[PDB]
Amino acid sequence: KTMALLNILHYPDKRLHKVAKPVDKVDDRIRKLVADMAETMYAAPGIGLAATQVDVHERVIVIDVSEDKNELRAFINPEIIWSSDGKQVYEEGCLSVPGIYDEVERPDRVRVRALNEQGETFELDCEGLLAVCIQHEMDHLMGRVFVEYLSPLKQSRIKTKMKKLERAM
Ligand SMILES: [Zn+2]
Repeated sequence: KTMALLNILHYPDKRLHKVAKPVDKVDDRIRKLVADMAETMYAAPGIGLAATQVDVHERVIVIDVSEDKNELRAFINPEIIWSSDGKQVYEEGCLSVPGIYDEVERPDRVRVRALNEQGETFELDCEGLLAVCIQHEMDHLMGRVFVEYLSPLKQSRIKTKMKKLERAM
C-alpha cells in the first residue's frame, strides 16, 4: 500500500535557502500542512521538520523529540523572544542531508512564542534536545542548513557525499 507523503528536499538544492513567509491565517489548509508534515516526519523517520524542507515556504514547523512519538508540537510563525548567553554543542543530523552528522554550537536555552494549530498564541521555554531542535527547524525557515555552520572544507566534502547519495543502488 502506497502512502501520500511530502517530498523532502536534499542539500544542496537551492530551494532550501528560500526565506519562508509568515502564515497570516491558520486555516484548514495550514492544519493539513501540519498533518502532512507530521506524517512525513514520522515516516522519514525524524524528530522535526520545517515546511521549507518540503518546498512550502511558509513559517510552519513540527517537532516530536519524544522516544514514544507521543509529544508532537506544531509551531506557526515561531519567534525566539529570548536566548541564553550559555551555549551547548550537539551533534546534529538533518532530514535534508541524509547520512551526515556534525557538531553545531547553539544557545542552550530559548523561549519561543508561536501560534498553534488553532491560531492561539503560546510561549514555550526550550532546553536540551528541544532547544536544539527548535533552533535547527527555525534556521530552515530562514534558508539555513546546519552544514553552513561547518568549515568550507566540510561543506565541500558533504556536497560530494550528496552526489553519491543520488546514485545509491
Ligand atoms: Zn534539518
